[PDB]
Amino acid sequence: QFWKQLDLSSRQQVTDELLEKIASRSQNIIEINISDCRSMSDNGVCVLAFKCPGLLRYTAYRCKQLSDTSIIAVASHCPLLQKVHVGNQDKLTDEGLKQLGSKCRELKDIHFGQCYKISDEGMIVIAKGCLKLQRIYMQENKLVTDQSVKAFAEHCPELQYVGFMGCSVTSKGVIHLTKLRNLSSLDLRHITELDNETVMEIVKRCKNLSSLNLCLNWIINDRCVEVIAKEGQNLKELYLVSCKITDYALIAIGRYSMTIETVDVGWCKEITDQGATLIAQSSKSLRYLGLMRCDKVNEVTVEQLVQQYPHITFSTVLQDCKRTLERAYQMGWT
Amino acid sequence: HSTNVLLSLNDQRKKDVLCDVTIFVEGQRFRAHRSVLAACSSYFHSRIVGQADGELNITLPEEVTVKGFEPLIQFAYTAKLILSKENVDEVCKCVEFLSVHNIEESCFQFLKFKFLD
Repeated sequence: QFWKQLDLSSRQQVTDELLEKIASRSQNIIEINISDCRSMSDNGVCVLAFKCPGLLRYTAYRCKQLSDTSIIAVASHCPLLQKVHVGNQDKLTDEGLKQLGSKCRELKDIHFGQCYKISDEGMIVIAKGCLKLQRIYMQENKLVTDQSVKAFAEHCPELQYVGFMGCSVTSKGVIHLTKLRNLSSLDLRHITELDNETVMEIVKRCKNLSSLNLCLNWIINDRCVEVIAKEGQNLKELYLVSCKITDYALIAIGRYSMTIETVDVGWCKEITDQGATLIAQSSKSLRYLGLMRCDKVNEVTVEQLVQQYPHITFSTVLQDCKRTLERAYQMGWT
Repeated sequence: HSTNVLLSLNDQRKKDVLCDVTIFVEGQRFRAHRSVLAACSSYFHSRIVGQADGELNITLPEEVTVKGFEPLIQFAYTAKLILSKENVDEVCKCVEFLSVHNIEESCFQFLKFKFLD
């Protein structure tokens, strides 16, 4: 009973050919965690998957020693899988992703961040089956295009989390996301083209959006923010960083929206004062106004406004005293 | 001022205690704080603010070199850069890749232009 939750992460040289002994004596393990591993080879999972027919939560973040044969054994021996979270595991190809979508039609959460061999051929097959999908996450995986965002919104109608940061998706494949009526959060950072029209007609249709992570998208303008502000009923997290918005999105998102708690206008070359002093004065709800690297913001301004508005928490370069406020537990430095 | 603050987290990092973010560069793990990197680079702010809590890991891409990222973390803390002609090109490559705004280029590499001409 104390087993079944292996969690052997950060055990670099203490995880040798021992998973067989942790499997023979303790069966029916439903969750494994071998992230940040460096000892076992793929014949250390090709032996445990043959002894654990009831895995549910495989997680292997940042283990570059593994290959496709790990997945081709985890999916070929576990016909009831609910979570595959691999991370920077470059070596994984599309000849192991097909057997993860043609033999495990129970997957509900996947994560393929930074595996620069994952094309849309495997993504189409993982979406053909695996109809019970809820969360998806991809880091800057190139060779993944609009042909994989146009097959993940047709054969997967229960998607709640969508992440396509740094991918090669265009706005023509992003507009095919208004058909997920159950969408909750978006993670569209640093893509080839997000236009301005599609962003408004994703918050005009998906009335369950609580997060919108569009960041490092220079084309996005100010009017888009006020459209989002007026037409977002469940939004609570807006993250506009390095976008081309000029000190009026602040008043818009704080005067025309009833639900908001976190806004991150940050590293924007044009954020003059009166912006943080109007959004704070006008907003009915605001728990975070992270500014950071806004070189047109005065420290007297957001110190005399920090004191005046205890409810809101701010984030500037000067807010390193909060990190050097955890020395109230150890101290012993100077 | 602002200093004497960053100095404290520099002393923490140098002794490997109370560190939040771990950076992976060609295998080697480098420890750093959150706010320092968020103020240093937009490429770090974007990937830091989204996630949320205790232990955050950022793996920089291939073209980043351990001899180019060994500096610029010094620079983020101490506010000075080490410029040895044995290794300047990779430092500038990592600078332009990570898009650090604190360091200019036409005012920085013009020394080589003047020396060559």
